[PDB]
Order: sequence, then structure tokens, then C-alpha cells
Amino acid sequence: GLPVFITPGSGQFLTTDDFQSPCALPWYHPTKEISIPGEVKNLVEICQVDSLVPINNTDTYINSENMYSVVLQSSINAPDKIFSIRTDVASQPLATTLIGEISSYFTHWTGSLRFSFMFCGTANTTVKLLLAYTPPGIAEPTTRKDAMLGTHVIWDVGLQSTISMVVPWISASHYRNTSPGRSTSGYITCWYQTRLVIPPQTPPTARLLCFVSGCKDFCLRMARDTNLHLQSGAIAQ
Amino acid sequence: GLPVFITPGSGQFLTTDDFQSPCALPWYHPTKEISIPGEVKNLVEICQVDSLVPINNTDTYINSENMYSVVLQSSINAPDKIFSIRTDVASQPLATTLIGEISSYFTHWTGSLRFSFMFCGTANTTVKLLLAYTPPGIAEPTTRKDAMLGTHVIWDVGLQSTISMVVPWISASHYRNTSPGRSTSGYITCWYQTRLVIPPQTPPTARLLCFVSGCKDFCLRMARDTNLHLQSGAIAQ
Amino acid sequence: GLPVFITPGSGQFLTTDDFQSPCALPWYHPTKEISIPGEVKNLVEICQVDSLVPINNTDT
Amino acid sequence: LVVPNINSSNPTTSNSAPALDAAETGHTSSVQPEDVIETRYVQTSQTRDEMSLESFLGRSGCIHESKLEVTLANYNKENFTVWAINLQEMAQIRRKFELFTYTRFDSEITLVPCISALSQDIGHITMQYMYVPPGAPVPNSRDDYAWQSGTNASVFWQHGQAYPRFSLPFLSVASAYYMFYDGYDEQDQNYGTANTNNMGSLCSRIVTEKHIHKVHIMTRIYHKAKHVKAWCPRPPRALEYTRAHRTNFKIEDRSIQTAIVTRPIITTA
Amino acid sequence: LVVPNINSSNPTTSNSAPALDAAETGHTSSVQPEDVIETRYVQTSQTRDEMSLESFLGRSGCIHESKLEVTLANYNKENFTVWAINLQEMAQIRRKFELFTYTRFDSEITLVPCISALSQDIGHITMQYMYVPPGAPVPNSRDDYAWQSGTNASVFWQHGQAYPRFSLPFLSVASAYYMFYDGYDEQDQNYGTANTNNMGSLCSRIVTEKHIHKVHIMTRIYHKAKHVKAWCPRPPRALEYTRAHRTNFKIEDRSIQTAIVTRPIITTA
Amino acid sequence: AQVSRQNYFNINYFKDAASNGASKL
Amino acid sequence: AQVSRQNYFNINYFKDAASNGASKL
Amino acid sequence: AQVSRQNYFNINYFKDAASNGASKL
Amino acid sequence: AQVSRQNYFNINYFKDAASNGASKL
Amino acid sequence: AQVSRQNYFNINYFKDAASNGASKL
Amino acid sequence: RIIQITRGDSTITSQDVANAIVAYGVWPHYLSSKDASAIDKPSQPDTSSNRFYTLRSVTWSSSSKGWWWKLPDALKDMGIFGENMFYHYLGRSGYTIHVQCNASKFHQGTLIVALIPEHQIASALHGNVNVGYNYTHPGETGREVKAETRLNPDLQPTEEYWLNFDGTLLGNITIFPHQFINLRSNNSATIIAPYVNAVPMDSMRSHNNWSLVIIPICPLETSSAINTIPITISISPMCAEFSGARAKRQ
Repeated sequence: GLPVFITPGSGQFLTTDDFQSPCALPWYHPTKEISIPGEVKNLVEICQVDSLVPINNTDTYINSENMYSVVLQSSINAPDKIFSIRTDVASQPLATTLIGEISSYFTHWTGSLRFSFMFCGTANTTVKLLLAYTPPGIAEPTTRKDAMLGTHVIWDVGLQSTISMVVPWISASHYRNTSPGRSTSGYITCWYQTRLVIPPQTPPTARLLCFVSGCKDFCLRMARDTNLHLQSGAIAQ
Repeated sequence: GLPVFITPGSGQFLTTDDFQSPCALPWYHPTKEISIPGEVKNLVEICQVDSLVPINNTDTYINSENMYSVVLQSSINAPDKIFSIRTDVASQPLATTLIGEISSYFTHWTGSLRFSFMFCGTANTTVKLLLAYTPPGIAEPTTRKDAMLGTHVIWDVGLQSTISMVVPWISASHYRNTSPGRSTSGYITCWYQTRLVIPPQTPPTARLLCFVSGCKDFCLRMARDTNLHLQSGAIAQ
Repeated sequence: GLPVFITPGSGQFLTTDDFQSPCALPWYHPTKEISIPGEVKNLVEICQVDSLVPINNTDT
Repeated sequence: LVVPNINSSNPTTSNSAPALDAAETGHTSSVQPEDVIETRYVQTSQTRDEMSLESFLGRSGCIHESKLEVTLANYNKENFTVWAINLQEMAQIRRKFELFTYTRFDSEITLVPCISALSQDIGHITMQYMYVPPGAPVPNSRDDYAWQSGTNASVFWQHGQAYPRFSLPFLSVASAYYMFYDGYDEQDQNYGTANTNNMGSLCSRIVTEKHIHKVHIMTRIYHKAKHVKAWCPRPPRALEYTRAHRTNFKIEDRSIQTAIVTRPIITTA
Repeated sequence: LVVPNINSSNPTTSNSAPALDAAETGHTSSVQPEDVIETRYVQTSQTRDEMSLESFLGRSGCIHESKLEVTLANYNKENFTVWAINLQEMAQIRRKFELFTYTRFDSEITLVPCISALSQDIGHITMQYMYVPPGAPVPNSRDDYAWQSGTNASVFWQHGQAYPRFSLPFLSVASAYYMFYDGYDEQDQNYGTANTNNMGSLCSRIVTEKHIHKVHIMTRIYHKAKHVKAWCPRPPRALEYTRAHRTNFKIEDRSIQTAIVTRPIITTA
Repeated sequence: AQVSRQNYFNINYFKDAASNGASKL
Repeated sequence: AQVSRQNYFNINYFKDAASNGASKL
Repeated sequence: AQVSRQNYFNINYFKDAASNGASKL
Repeated sequence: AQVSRQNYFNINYFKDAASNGASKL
Repeated sequence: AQVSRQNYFNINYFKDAASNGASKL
Repeated sequence: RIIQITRGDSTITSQDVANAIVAYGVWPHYLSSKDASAIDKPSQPDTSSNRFYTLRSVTWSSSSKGWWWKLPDALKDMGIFGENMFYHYLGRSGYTIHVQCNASKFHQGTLIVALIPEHQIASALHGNVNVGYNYTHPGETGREVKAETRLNPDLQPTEEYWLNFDGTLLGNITIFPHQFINLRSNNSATIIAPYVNAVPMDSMRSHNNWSLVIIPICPLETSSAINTIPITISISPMCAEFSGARAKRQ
């Protein structure tokens, strides 16, 4: 036979290998691909989907819809903070979003994130609000003016339902690690730019729902078996 | 399958092998090479760098800058020896130079070496000095005239700071072994060609610093895990 | 990988074999052949040399 | 397949503005990053190819665990196993596929046979596997005539042999495997994949005859889907698995501790 | 890549002379050997190619030592290991890379698994490895579900199998690996490479099930950097290592005995 | 022909096309 | 084509280019 | 090209030329 | 030539034709 | 060239001609 | 051997100096659209910060042992540069540096100046220890090297200058872009560098992307009663850029 000689890396199985292989079932033929709707080629189209943050991750809301929602208080003359979050894609709560899980299935990420926000309160009601981002190396802001020094948007709550805005990609490195240990990507932070004003005898309350998705900018590397989910023992049947 | 048959040298691992190998991480893509300054292709550019000899390798200077330096005595009417060294690239002290270490990482060397010397004394001060090389098979010289029979330079200490000169490559073989056991490459030797003259009430002293690098002529073979450094036990973390 | 199958005479070492082999010392380069006198290609040039018989092979 | 570059974006304001939308449309929100940042032009030039389906599905993982003991007292009877083929009882692989309505792929299948000694030696050992498509006669015994396999895909391993593998083409009577199903076999039991996903079973059996060494054989079985296609994505599994075919998740004497983690106040990151 | 030839150099003197310089410039000194020797022309014709980076970095060496004992009393718990990936705890390889600011390369990785018997036999044994990138769930147990690996690079070896290897591409989120770093993770601890060099870990685990043979498994793990590039050379390590990521060298109850050796007088060679 | 992303030629040889299990994008 | 320093033809065959790990000068 | 003493083609493939260790006359 | 049902070239190499044991339709 | 009795190409590769040990008629 | 220098608003000269080698020959420049990571059009203070600023007087003696700084931290207080640094999560800048060190014709001694990269300093103490932020980031106040009693020693860097404070030999330090103050050769010395990192721009306050070292390779002396001379260093940042604007960093 041809004189051949064998390199190391022979005779192993690697779960992430790439090769031809022989057939168990020669002469077989598969069923034809009918034109089923809902084609897919990549994970990024899933990233492009807006999904809700369970923003309001606490005991009093977790076992319910309400952890996707925040409640606003039209009673308050103040500039102050409504909420804040990290921005690291596999941090809590963001990891629990589908982009979060897809990022949690991965080790590297890059590109800017889309964020979106609906004024879910009574149609008769008005406000304008500050949504802001904090470039890190610094504490999460404690005045509205701090957030005004960050990159931010002021929401003209017009007839249109939703404000949508982007955390710009400002990683030193072209990628960042998907889960921080002792590390940070920056903060989302939210504030009363005006007070919220309902007209008289409206419910003394309002709701806000918050969305995120990958921008056209977004991408991942180092697919890894995700942090997000655990199996204990045998899966019964 | 194709009739094949297997040569010896199969199934080993050689730490110095050369082959293709399969990917652990298919479909991955690396970060782009930004134009970082400080490119490199070979070790010879490091060889081209002048580095100081710790010329003055003794107890009284070793734990300090002073082993890179020698002190001269303007008080002396004499022709006599200031210092001498071997020339074998991985001999003490030369091995401790970066060309020394790079040579110590190697088994064969070739080509002539550059040597350089600054009159570090008081600007008002004058001398001319003999820097000389001894072609081996012979003892290290014991008169200045001996060194004058060797290849040598007499330093016109003009306005310009430094004299620079070369040990010519005079190995019988195109290469020499980088470390001698019971073997020799020749000597550097240094002498008062004139007396050193300070003008009156100058410090009664002067300093000299000495440099070496590979010339354009220089090259190495048989990269080997260097003599120069030792690990005992486990490296802790 | 390509479907392959292995003939006998595999996995032996033969002191009189003939093959390529991988390098222990890649990127190395040998010293040049200077024109040393006294070239040789074959044993027959040694055969062409007259040498003495120890014709008179005895104790004395 | 790559992202575009991002252009420079001029600092401006205008009556035209896309930053506002109606998420209620169902359509994804105001798409463009250059809209709210006065960007410099950047060669955003990072490939999405690791994010491809022929990547993400197209890495192998373990599927099932064929543990056996070599029984002595009736070596001829007991020393075989059969397992109902499913992707539903190892979580990571399951969650790859529990991401869609349907998927289709050809399959690298890889066998990691392992012998564990309960005795001073193992000797030579040889082991059979068979794909048992449904309505093949299932082997009842380590001596069953069903170990003969004129057309069933049966394959062999033995001590010191490399890891076996084969390519299995896409099998289904339909276009794609059901990852989920919303009904029954026509007389109304086994709700969901337990209807549609009758692939039959893998099987294994010691081929060496009766011998003195008490041993366990364990095969970890692996697969990678390649030449993949997938159909309508669906949300990831939030909680521990429970019941293979069934989507059940409310475990007995337990509570629904999902991947979401709580914090003391929503104004603190 | 070769040196030039050296020309014949005529014996001369002149008002023009380059043998003098200002080393204080930072530039290397008077460059030319023909200046002070009346040379004959020589075909100086010795290649620098062994001196290439794809040579000097591009020879493999050992990196780390995965020693394990197969515990019996809870075989299912203990019999695995994890190691934080670094080039910082085997001196020779370390000193190749402790020669620059940054370097970039693809990696041949090679595994030298070894089984040592504490018992009359070893039988068949099979062994798992996994690359655990950070934020993969780290295996806690030799029975952990984390041994399933749908997308993590996991690979197998067993008794009598050849040495495993794989090509690992250049990993970093940045352009090149930091050989050194001059600060912190942003809240100011772990100064230097312990910030930047979070590659996560390699892992190993016995895949054969519980069996009677008390054994040690040792893997020596090797790597060669190829397709290499490197960034701004920096001086070699002068003294024994101490603390992986950290450049610490002042060892406890010890003194700084460098590679320099003293002599009795500087006028004696 | 050669690989479009690349600088070399490699092509199938195993018998039945489904059995290859390695796709372009 | 053939090897520039040399007298023979040899070229890549393993799948993804980074995985080769053997470079020209 | 083919082998001059012979009736077939065979040529080097291992990387560095010295490593071949098999010469013509 | 290439495989008629397919997109690649592969052909016999073992010595005596009956020994191949793999037929077209 | 191809095998005269047959439908495929195969030819020697081992070094010295006597060592082949397989002849036509 | 004469130069004049002009950056942003401010100018420098020596009439006894040999020109800087430009670090790796790369004259300083802004980031490229081909290489960038950050998305915004970044902050170009240009003339108002790519201009000189200078450090407090050190002074030296035959007994003196060494000095160094880490950048940008050494310039955190340089008005526009300093705050523009502190108000952004990221930036980048190269530097032009000149060290001012005149003596009489009647002095001897020499300093090596080395520009140096990440220069990852070793601890003073042995064992499970690392350098504390206060000392890695000495600000413009810098680190002179001294014989005694630096508190918090477990978190101090080593004082071991001839081991380059990292366990590497001095004298090989000329591997970096470097110059000598030699009192005969010159009265001053100079070096200039572009930006550098493994990353296209960096977390300024969190990482000293460059560092600068000056060492008494040969002892200062004169017979004159002026037994000591100051040294001072001036720096201009180059092509300085900042991105991710938010509050002032603490």
C-alpha cells in the first residue's frame, strides 16, 4: 500500500471535530424538504427579536408577569431614579432574555444592543422620561444629572407607543467576555425627566415594559454549553 | 479503502514536529490584527540591539548598577590593563546580555560581534584608550604591546560620545558552539593608551559603560532550551 | 477521512528500509559543503586502489 | 456571512426621526444604531459564521448512557440492552433542539465504549450494537437470533479498537423531526412527541462468549447534527427537565426555581 | 531570509569615519564590520530561518501537569480535575512569551496521557478532557451533567490510543494575548495578567465507570504556537519564577542569586 | 475547484452524499 | 503550485484555515 | 516527472528538504 | 469522471475487478 | 494510463522496481 | 545637535541633544476606521491637550537609586488631559517626552531613560501578594526609589531597580526605546511614542498603557558645592482621544 505515517491527534474522538464519515444506512433517501415557513440560518435572527427583560426581578413579582414590568408614581415631584440594570449580556436579569441565553451559550460578544420601552399607562396621560447608559470604570449614577452626562435619550411620549435606543459598543477590546466574573460592561439607568402627569381621577399609577435585542452591529464567538440551565441527575422519561 | 502501509516514526509525539492538525473550535474566527507598533519577525533584530555587559561582575558591584560600569584612575602614569573578558557569546558575563541569552537559547553561532564604549567621565576630561581583541590559541595579554599585536582600535575621545568596534569572525569552522566547555573563542582586552587626564579639581575619577550587539554578519542555529535560567520544583501561582 | 486499509509489513522497523521521515529539528540549516579534496561516490574507486597482499602470512 | 461596516453618522436633529415605534406591531423596534450616536465610520467586520446552525447544532454532544453488567449465571440471556432513541434526556443537546418547532439534519453518531473491571483482568472483549428500527424483532436474549442482522445497521467494537462512528441520514417519514407536537396518535394518548418521534431504539450486546471476568460495559453515545435545517424558533427551556417526550416541569415535592435570580431593589444593579 | 555577503574592504583612513557614535541617541551603534577590518569578500550565506518566530515560538513544549488519583470511596464524585489556562507555570515556555508585550498565535495542543498502576492491572481505561471557557458550568463531580458537551470542545483518550492533539485558534477578545498588563480589572485588584488573561480552564475526568484498579492518571499537556506574531520585545526573566500571573521574584527566606556569576578581578577573563 | 473562503482544493470521497455531514454557508 | 524554497508540491487539506498551524516566511 | 530508471511518478511531500533522507545517483 | 448522481470524483484502485463489490444502478 | 483489462488507473509508488512483486501478463 | 519642539500651544528645546529615535519608527496618529472598536466619533481636544505638561522636581545625588512613572496616570492632573481622561471610560494617546537634566562641563554621571510598556511591577514582599492601586498609580507624584520604611509593604512594589523591578536584568533594558542623559554627550534627552495596546483603545485610569523609567546608571558627581541637580520631565500627549463620556471618575 502507499507508504503512510501517522501524526498525533489520531484515534481520538473530539466532540467538536470536522470530517466525512461512512454511512450506517446506504441506499436510503430522506423525505423532501417541503416549503415549511419559518426558515433560519443563524442565531443572529433570534438576536434581532425584541424580548422582554424580567426587569423587576424580586420576590414580590418573580412568580408572575410582573417581573417583566415596572410601576410609575404620578404623585411624585422628583427628578429621581426609576430603575437601573447592568449591560453585560449574560448578567442577571438580561441573561434570561433570549439574547441573554444565546449569549450565555457563548463566550465572546460584540456590537451595540437595542433597547425599547412602552408607556403602558392610560392613553390620556403624559410624561417625558430619561433613559441613559453609563460607560463603566465608574459607579452607577445617583443623580439624574449624572445620567445626563452619560449617553442618553429623553422620551417624547407622543402618540407613538415606544421609545427605542442603543447602548453604543464602547468595549476597549473588539469583543467582551459574555459573562463577567470580577468585571463590568456598564449600566442602564432610568429617571423622571419630567414628573409623570395623569389627568384627574385617572388611576394613580402607570406601567412600563422594557425590551432588548441585538442591533445589526451584534455578533458572538466561542459557543459554550450555557451557564443558564442545570440538569441534576438523570432526566426521567 | 486505498491499500496503505505504515512506516516507523508513526504514533509518536515529537515536541519539534511539523504537521497540519484538526480544529478543536471549528467555525470560530480570531480578532483582527490592529496595527500595533513594535513588529518582529526574527530574533536577529533583538541581536541588533546594543545591551550592556555587566562587565564588572564581582561581589562589590553585583547587586547594583555598578556591575555594568568600570571606574578609571586619572592619577596613573601607566600603559596597563583596565579590564579583559572572553568573547564566547554564552560565556560569563556576556551570556547575561540579551544577545547572550538568545545565544544561550541556541547551540551554534556565527558572525562578528559589535562592541561599543562611552567615555562617561567629566566633559572637560580627555584620554585615548586601547580596545583590543585576542585571536585565541594563546593566553590573554599581559602588556599593552601584546594587545597592539592583536586586532584593535585606539579611541580618539573627541566631542562624539562613543567608540564602537568589532571582534572579527575568525572561527576555523563557519559556526562555533555557543557555550564552550573545555574550549575558547578569544578575549576582549582594554588598556590605557594614554593616561587619563582630568583638568585640575575635577573629580579624581571617571566611568566607562560597555555595550554589545550582533553585527549584520551575525546568525545562530540549534535553538535549545537555554542554559541561562533554572526552575526548581513547581512554579506556584 | 479517506477510506484506507492496511497491508502487512506495516508497523515494523527494517534496518534496510527506504522512506521519507519527519524532522526532529525543523527550520535548521546545515553548514555549506566547502570544496574539500578527496571526493568519493562509490566503493569501486577504493577497489581500483592497488593494495599489498600480506602474501607471506606466517609466524616468522 | 458578515455584519456590514458602520458608517460615520452626522450629528443632527430633524422632524423626521425613527427612534420612536409601536412594539405592539410585533415587528422589532427602531433598528439603527447610527440614529442616536454620531458615530465614526468603523470596519465592523466580525463574522457570524460560528453563529451558523451548521455550527451551533453542528457540534457533537452526548445523548444517552448504555450501562450494562456482564451477568454470569445466565450470560446467554441477560447481557444486552435496548434504548428508545430520543434527544430528550441529556439537557444540553435537548436544549439545542428544544429551540424550534421542527429540525432536520444528518447525524454523525459516535460511540465511546468503556470497559470497567470488577475482576483482576478483562481479556479480549467484543461488543455489538444494532439500530432497531420499529418492527424489527427486538433481541430478547444475548443469544437471540436477532443478533444476526442481514439489513439492520449493526456494528462492532472490541477492546483496543478506536471509537466507532457512523453517518445516519435524516430519518423521518415527515420533512423534519417534530421537536414538539400538539395532539396524539389518533386514539388519543401519549400527547406530544411520544406520538410522532417513534424512531425505535438502539441496542447493544456482548459478542464474546461466556468468560470468567465480571465487568461493566458503559457506552457513552454522542451525536452531531450536520447538513442541518431548522423551523420556526421557540423559547429556551427555563427549568430542569423531567419526563423525556413530555414538557412537564412541575417536579414532585419541589418548586419552580427558574434561571432568573432576584435582587433587593430594582434601582440597584 | 539571509544575511548579505560581506564585501572586500580596502585598507584606508580618511576624515570621514563612522566608528564613533552617540549610543545615548538610543539608536544602535556604528553598524558596519567592514569599517575596521580590511576584509576579503566572503559569501556570508547563513540563513536566519531557524531564528524566525515561527521557529523559536514554533517548537512545542510542556505547559502543565494534570496529575489525578482514581478515588474509590466516591469514584462518582472526586475523579476529575480543572486547571486555569496560563503559559505562566513552566519556565521554558513562559520565557519564550515573557519576551514581549503581547503575542498572537494559533496553538497546536498535544496531550500525553499516562496511567500509573497502584494495582496488579489497569484494564481498559477511558478519559475525558474538556476546554471550559469561562461561564461554562464547571464540572463539580465525575458524574456531573457538565460532562455532556454539546458545544464545548471535549475530547477522549483511552489505554493503547495514540497521543491526542488539536489545533486551537487564537482566542483573545483583544488582538493579541497580554504577556503583561499594567493595572487592574476596573475595581482594582489582581494587578496584571490575572486581569486580562481569563481564558478559563482545561478539565479532565475518568470516563470508565467504577472499577477495582487503584490508578494514577497523569497528563502532560504540550503546546506549540504557530502562525505566530509578537509585539515589542522585552528583557528575559533573570531569576526563578514564583507566582504565575504575577512577576514576583523576591522569594521567601531567600536571596536574588541571578544568572550573573562573579569573578575575582575584572582584568582576568 | 478550490475552497472559496480559502487557498486550497479539497472535495468529498465517501460514497453516499448524505453521509458527508459537512456543509458550506 | 510547488514549494518556493524547494522541488515538490504540497498544500493544505484540513478544513478551517487557522487550524493548519504552519506558516511560510 | 516520472522516475528516470523506471516507469512511475513519485516525489517528496514531507516539509523540510534535509528531512527526506533518500537520494538519486 | 465525476459521480453521475453527485458532485465529486471517486474511482476503483484495488487490483482485480470482481473484488470491488460495489455497483452502480 | 488506465488498466488494460479494466476501467481505472493505478500505478507503482514503492521505491525500487523489483520490490513491487506484481506483474501483468 | 540642536532641536526645537512645538505641541498644541507649547514649545521645548535643547541645544545639546541628539534627536529622539521615534519608538519603532511609528510617528503618532489617531485610530483608524479599519481597526477601531468604539462606535462614537471620539473626543479630539487637539491643541488644548496635545500640548506639554510637566512633573514636580525630583532631584538626584550620588546616593540616589531611580525614578519612574506610569501613563496616563502620571498625567491625571494635567487639566484638559486629566479630566478628559477621568470623564471617559476609554481613550488612547501616544506621548512626546523630554527629560531636563543640564549640569556644568565639570560634572560626571549618567542616567538611562527607558520608555517601557506594561512593565508589570513585582511585589516587595514574597509569597501571595500583589501591588496595591495607590502605588501602581502614584499620579504625577511618581515613584522615586528609596532605601527604607515604605508602609503597607505587602502591597508595595519592589525597590529593585537593577532587576527592573520585575526580575529582569537591567542593561538589557535598551531593548525598549531609550536614551542616555550623559552629561558629556548631552544636557537633555528625548523620546516619542505612538499609542500602543493589544486593544485599539483602553480604560485609561484602570491600566497604565505606557510607562517611563529613569535610572542612575553612573553616579552623579562634581567637585562643586552644587552637589546635586534636579531633574524634571515634560510630556505632551499625542493624538489624544476619549470615548464613552459620563461622570468624572473617582
